[PDB]
Amino acid sequence: SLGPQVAEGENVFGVCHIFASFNDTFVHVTDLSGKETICRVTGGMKVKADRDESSPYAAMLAAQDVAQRCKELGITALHIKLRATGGNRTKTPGPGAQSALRALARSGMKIGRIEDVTPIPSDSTRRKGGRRGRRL
Amino acid sequence: PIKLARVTKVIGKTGSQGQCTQVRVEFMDDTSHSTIRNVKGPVREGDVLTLLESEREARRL
Amino acid sequence: VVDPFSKKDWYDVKAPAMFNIRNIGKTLVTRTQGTKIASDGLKGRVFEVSLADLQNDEVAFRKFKLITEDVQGKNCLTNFHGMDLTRDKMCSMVKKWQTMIEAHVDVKTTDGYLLRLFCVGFTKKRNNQIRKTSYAQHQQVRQIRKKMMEIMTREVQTNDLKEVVNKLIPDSIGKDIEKACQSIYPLHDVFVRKVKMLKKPKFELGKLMELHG
Amino acid sequence: TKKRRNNGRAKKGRGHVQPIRCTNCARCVPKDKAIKKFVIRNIVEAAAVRDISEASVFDAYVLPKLYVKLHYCVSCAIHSKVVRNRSREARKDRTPPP
RNA sequence: GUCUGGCACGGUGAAGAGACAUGUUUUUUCACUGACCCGGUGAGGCGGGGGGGCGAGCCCCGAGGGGCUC
RNA sequence: AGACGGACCAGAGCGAAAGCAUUUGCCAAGAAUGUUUUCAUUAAUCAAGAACGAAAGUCGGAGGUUCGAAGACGAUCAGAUACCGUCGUAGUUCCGACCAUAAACGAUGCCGACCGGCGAUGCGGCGGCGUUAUUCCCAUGACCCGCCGGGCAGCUUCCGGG
Ligand SMILES: [Mg+2]
Ligand SMILES: [Mg+2]
Ligand SMILES: [Mg+2]
Ligand SMILES: [Mg+2]
Ligand SMILES: [Mg+2]
Ligand SMILES: [Mg+2]
Ligand SMILES: [Mg+2]
Ligand SMILES: [Mg+2]
Repeated sequence: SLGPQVAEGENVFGVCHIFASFNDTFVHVTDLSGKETICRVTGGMKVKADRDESSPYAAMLAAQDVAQRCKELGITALHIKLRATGGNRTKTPGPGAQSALRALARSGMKIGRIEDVTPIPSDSTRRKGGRRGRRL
Repeated sequence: PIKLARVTKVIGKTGSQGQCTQVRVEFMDDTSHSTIRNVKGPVREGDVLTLLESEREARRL
Repeated sequence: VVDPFSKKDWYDVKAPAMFNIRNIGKTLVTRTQGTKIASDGLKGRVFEVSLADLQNDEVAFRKFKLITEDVQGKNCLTNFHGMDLTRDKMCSMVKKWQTMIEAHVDVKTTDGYLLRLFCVGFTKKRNNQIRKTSYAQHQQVRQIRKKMMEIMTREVQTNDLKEVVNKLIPDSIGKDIEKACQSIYPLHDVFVRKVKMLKKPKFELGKLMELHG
Repeated sequence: TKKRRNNGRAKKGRGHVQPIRCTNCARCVPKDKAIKKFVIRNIVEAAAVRDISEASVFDAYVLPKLYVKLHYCVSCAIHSKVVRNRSREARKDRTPPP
């Protein structure tokens, strides 16, 4: 009896918590509180090599797996919360965010309230690299 | 999840040598839904494809 | 191996009576095994949720926090914990070739609730204006910060948190701060941002229920 | 040979200025050099828009944007093909394009 | 000499879980004090209570009372 | 727990220069403007001499998140005791004394006069139609339109030079 409030229209909310960046991509479904977790998934658990972890393909596969494990419990709707590395890094999303999100919708998960969440430090510590940066 | 699609218009060549080409397509089962894809070989407006990865949403190469 | 979810229980969360829609989404807890009781491990979660979905006649760019405090019969009755604004809006307001003003304060309401308030305002461009800039001088700004702190203290040292939230929802604090300062500079855009709650008294159950009844 | 009159940096009457750090390069440059740029992009990028708005829960859901300030080096910029070199007389235009 | 396990000095109560086999003791945790130990003092005003009242704020309130916090 | 003070931040302001950015309070200085106040040539530039002087660095205490010369490893390479990645000492932080250098650049000594225009910006003073202001009409900015001073800069030219 997983959410036994049976009305066939009482949508059950969760949140997704996408953390996208370079070299990785995470999809971490939780409840309204973020304290209880449901099938955290990545991009590295699907592909073989290490230089194709952060591809939209591995992102798409992850959401399809998550959506499967999520519809097996009565969770129907979601709220989306997006994140970049932040701190003193790029603080722009990576190339796995677009692909993952779209694959949830077209799989069917009745989403609302997509928003961003990212640190944005006011004037925090000194960044790595050393005054001339990486001189490739 | 094998699919079909007809072609609407050709955009431009691409690739390191001008062998692939950009196109726009509708899926022959719903008319509103649409994507753009890379193909190889002589392709004209008025054609039909056998798509396997139903969604890629490719860009400039 | 056994799936670790079969031994769990879906409960419900419940909001106070100041809000029209009192019924929100659900949560889940684990059952009771010796120590580590459900209600104890359930006490203290914080359900960030918007304000449109509580009222459906109100703005969307606000958030309330709504900690839980007590439980009775698979329904978690909450209390106020905090307020917060939304970032898309905040970054939208911050524009260029104008001036930004900020202020804050600490005050203790009638009860023992101590809380720290924050405010913000932006200067305006008159509709016939050409000079592109619309900056201010430092002096008259000091007046405005001073004027903010007066208004908040006046409003908050009089009431205990049922009145105060009913001001916050249609934020009249800032609509009045707008009205005051328009004889110095206009300040078209004004808000109360953040209402973190620094200290709280003990748990008086009778107070909670009659608020939540 | 002064290639420029500004000397490349809009100081004109200070003495000293604070630095910043390139968002890619990671190097330490002043705030009057160090090309600026401002992003007001959406989040879904013109492709999945129809899919979301049909699979929503709300009614048409205005769908927020994303805001960023960007700093670039001079070196990292030209390699990114933001700006380009110019000829002698056209260096003296302080206008951006449409 | 020193580390460590066990029996005795070793008492009161409450929760959780066991091996046998269909209760036994066991145990981990919380609390108590009366054995035991420690410090201070010329063993000098401890706890409840209302005879307290100089006052305050919370209730009923004959505005005069007593109830609560001090 | 210790550092840092984002976006607002501008060919905008201040300071002898080095250099200066969260709130508030205190302490003592200063430019410009305004002036039918005052003293009456008291001044400009300056060998010797004297104050201040980024970063690194040295000395004695307190502290030690982040970054990271040295230093050790893993890769690329014909070789790399470098460019890359992971760790990581001195130092980076505050209090008190030393040193006195830089593309310390406007690569342009200070004082004073004269010599062409135009539209702006920042401070102060003088005025004028009008709009708002605020709470019933005034003195506050805000613009609207001009002027005057002394400032940071800018566009244009057969002034004239080179
Ligand atoms: Mg300098
Ligand atoms: Mg000399
Ligand atoms: Mg130094
Ligand atoms: Mg030093
Ligand atoms: Mg030392
Ligand atoms: Mg390191
Ligand atoms: Mg020298
Ligand atoms: Mg020189």
